[PDB]
Amino acid sequence: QVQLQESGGGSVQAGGSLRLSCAASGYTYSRTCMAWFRQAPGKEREGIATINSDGTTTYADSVKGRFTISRDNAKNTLSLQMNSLKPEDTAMYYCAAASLSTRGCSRAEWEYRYWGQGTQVTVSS
Amino acid sequence: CSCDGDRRVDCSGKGLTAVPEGLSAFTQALDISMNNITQLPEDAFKNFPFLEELQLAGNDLSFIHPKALSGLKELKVLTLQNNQLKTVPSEAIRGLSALQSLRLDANHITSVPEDSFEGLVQLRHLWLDDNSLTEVPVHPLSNLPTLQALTLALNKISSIPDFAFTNLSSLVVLHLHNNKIRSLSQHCFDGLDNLETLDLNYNNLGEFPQAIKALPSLKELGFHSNSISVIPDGAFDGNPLLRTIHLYDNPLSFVGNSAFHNLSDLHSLVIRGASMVQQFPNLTGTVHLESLTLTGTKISSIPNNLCQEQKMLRTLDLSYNNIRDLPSFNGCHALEEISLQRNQIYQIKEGTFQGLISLRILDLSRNLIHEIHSRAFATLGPITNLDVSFNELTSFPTEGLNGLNQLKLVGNFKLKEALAAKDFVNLRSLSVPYAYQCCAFWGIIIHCTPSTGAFKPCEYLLGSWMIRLTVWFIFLVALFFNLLVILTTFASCTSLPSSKLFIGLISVSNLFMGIYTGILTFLDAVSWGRFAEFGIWWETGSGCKVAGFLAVFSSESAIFLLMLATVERSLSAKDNHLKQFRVAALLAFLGATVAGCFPLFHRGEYSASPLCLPFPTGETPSLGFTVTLVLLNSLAFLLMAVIYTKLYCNLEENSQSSMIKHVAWLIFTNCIFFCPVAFFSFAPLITAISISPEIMKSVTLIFFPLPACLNPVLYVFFNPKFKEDWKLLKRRVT
Amino acid sequence: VQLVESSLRLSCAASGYTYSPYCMGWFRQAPGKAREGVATVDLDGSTIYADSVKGRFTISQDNAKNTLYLQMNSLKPEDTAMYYCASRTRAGVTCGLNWAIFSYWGQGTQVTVS
Repeated sequence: QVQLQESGGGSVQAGGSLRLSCAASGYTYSRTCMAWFRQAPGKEREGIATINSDGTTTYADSVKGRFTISRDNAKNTLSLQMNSLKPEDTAMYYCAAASLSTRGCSRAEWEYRYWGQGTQVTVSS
Repeated sequence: CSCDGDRRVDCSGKGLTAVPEGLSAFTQALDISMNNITQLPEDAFKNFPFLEELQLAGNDLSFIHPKALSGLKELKVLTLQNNQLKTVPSEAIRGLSALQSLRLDANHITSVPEDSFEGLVQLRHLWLDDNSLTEVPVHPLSNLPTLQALTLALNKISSIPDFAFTNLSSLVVLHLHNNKIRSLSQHCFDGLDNLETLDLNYNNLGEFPQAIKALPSLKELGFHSNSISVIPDGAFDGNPLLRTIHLYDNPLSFVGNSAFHNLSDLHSLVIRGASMVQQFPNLTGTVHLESLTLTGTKISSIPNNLCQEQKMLRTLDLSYNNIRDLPSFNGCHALEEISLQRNQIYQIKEGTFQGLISLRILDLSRNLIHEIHSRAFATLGPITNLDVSFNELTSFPTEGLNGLNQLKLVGNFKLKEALAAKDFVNLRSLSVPYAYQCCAFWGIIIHCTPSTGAFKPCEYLLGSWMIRLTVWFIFLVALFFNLLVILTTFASCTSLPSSKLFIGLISVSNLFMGIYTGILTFLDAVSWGRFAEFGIWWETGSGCKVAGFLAVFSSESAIFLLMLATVERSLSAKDNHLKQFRVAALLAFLGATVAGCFPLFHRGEYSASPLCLPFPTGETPSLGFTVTLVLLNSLAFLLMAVIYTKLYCNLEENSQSSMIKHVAWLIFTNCIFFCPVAFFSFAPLITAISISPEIMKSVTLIFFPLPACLNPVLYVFFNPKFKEDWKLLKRRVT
Repeated sequence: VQLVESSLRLSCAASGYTYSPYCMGWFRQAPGKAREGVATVDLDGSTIYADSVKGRFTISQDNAKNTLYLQMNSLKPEDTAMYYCASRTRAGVTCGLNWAIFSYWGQGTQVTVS
């Protein structure tokens, strides 16, 4: 059981860079899939970046090469770096954890058990 | 050491070799991690009576005095992660009746004393992974009644004894991945209630564990990389509320009809490689499934109630199995991806895809789809990707596919009619069976897999006006002069010398080549500016075959006749063989005929280009037929050249001199005009040289019939024998 | 309890315990390394040594003497280190050569080679 508390992110103009952090507080198992999910206004949650225990990373096609996920299990944190934020990128962002499977972590929200509260990212054009 | 106002002292990385001194009397946290501490002396923490978070990870700690941690009755977290600690300290941690999280993972733990984990009752999280533990501790774990999370993950565990976790009543998460677990007794998980996550990911399990039936509430089951092959019926009877089953990448053969049945909360069901399963799974009661993937197996039918249930289904991938009939997919409004590859589906009915809103990707490749209804895709609105490659099609609908962004039709060689670009206004990737169908879309930029290039033109067959007129002139002069020579030579109806007969036969072969180029130029004229529709019909029909046979036969017959003429000239120089030479000429004609007919026996020789010329070939094929013909012609030219130089050597008669000079001029011209074509045919075999296809086609078209159109001009203008024959013909007609 | 350490023979004297505890042993600590059990003796009298360290020396314990005698003959230059003396009174654990099970320790003594 992980609390999975995320912080960072806010109103940033287009073309900027934004960094989100997510610190787990409970069990904090350093050998599971971790992912970032975007909740658009009126749409459903979609995965955008997943990382294995080893460090292998997968991205969604809409943000591939533009975002960067990184897990620092020494400090028990997950991080997402965004560059050149388009106005389409305004959403809610959640960090999610799951059980161990070294396979490329599925981007489906039902693969993840522990969810954060989310944090608002508004990209005004 | 750096301090902090919130009573959280951080001494990590300071290089200390002992507990820091001079610190405040009361602290709540301590972060002495990277400072190399070999051992903890007795009462090293007596100065801190209110510490509640001790982090001794990182440093190579090897010894902890039994009284070192004494007096720490308020400790909550103790992290001994990356230390030496060959054994679990049973005496040092004893008496700490307040801590809730214990980390002992990265140590080289090999034994656990039976008295360990004694006297502490508030423990909730326990790390023992990345150690070398041969057996699961039983008594020390039984000493913990309030443990809520345990990880015996990366040890050297081999088997799980029965009743190993009896006293861990309030345990929720159990990780046992990445060890050598081979056997689980049927009572190993007895008494392990409210266990929501079990992680046997990368162990060596051959038989499916029945002990999971002892877990009433269980969400995640993770037997991922094992040797499990058969999943029995009712394998998940004891776990009615599981959501995740991970079984990917293990050798499966049989799954059981009702293995995944009455699992209401199950979300995904992915089975791959289970080739021994016959019937479709009994999924009644499993209605929250969102994506089902099935193996390559012997499943031939789909239940008609597939969409009546599974209202939330989002993706189905039946794929490699052998499905024959598709039920009506009405309903399944959330379905987005349908994958049916390498099935055996013989037609697409009108109502098969009725409805199916939000259906984006449709794959139907590698099936035997001979018929598609006209309005099969009419209802599909947001469809984006369509893959019907290698489906043995004959006609393709247009309605309802306006929104496609990718269309695949590679293997439908029987599909020959052009596809209008007015219907597909949003294509970005297209793959059509024939290169002539793609240029109607030109290249929003449309990328077509079969490149149109210059060897598959769809505007003009011959190309530029200069090439068109040169070909026209060559055809006219060849036909007329060859016909004139044939008449003026064979109209004597008298004794025919071998040289004159051979000249007549070469004229006949050149007339045949002229007929070939006339066929080509008539096709170009009647298909001026609109060759896109003509190309497929021409290449697939018998017209291309007969044109290619005519060209190859004429060229080979001319070469062989020229060789026999050289041999006859050499024999005449040496010194009566009319019948012998006639038989040899017939042999040459039949050899040319069989050489021309061999491409018809072989597969798709003449379909390479609308010119129907096999030996002008692409980079990839490099055909045995063309290479053997090129080598045969080359060695033939070398033989006739060397024998004629021998003729000069033995020769330092006026009619004989004229005949040998005319034959030598024919030899020289034919060698010159065959050299570039042979060079371009041999060019694809070497990757160093790259030549533009337009220039290749133009040179081939200009030089291939050039000897045929040139030889009669030489014979008419520079041989007095022709003048004598013309006088004889005039006397005969008058 | 109190334990004081005093061919070379060294004797650990411990008068703290009322009766002789079981699984009482000796340990050698390399400089800045872990300590390994050279010898240990149970209440019954069974003795356990290390297979590579097993040699000329043996442990001897007498209840009347209350002194653990460890005599080494033909000592080796690679054997010299600090020697401790550990005991364990409480019951409920198997005998062994690991430091975790032991509950009390002495001061230790250096040794010299010839």
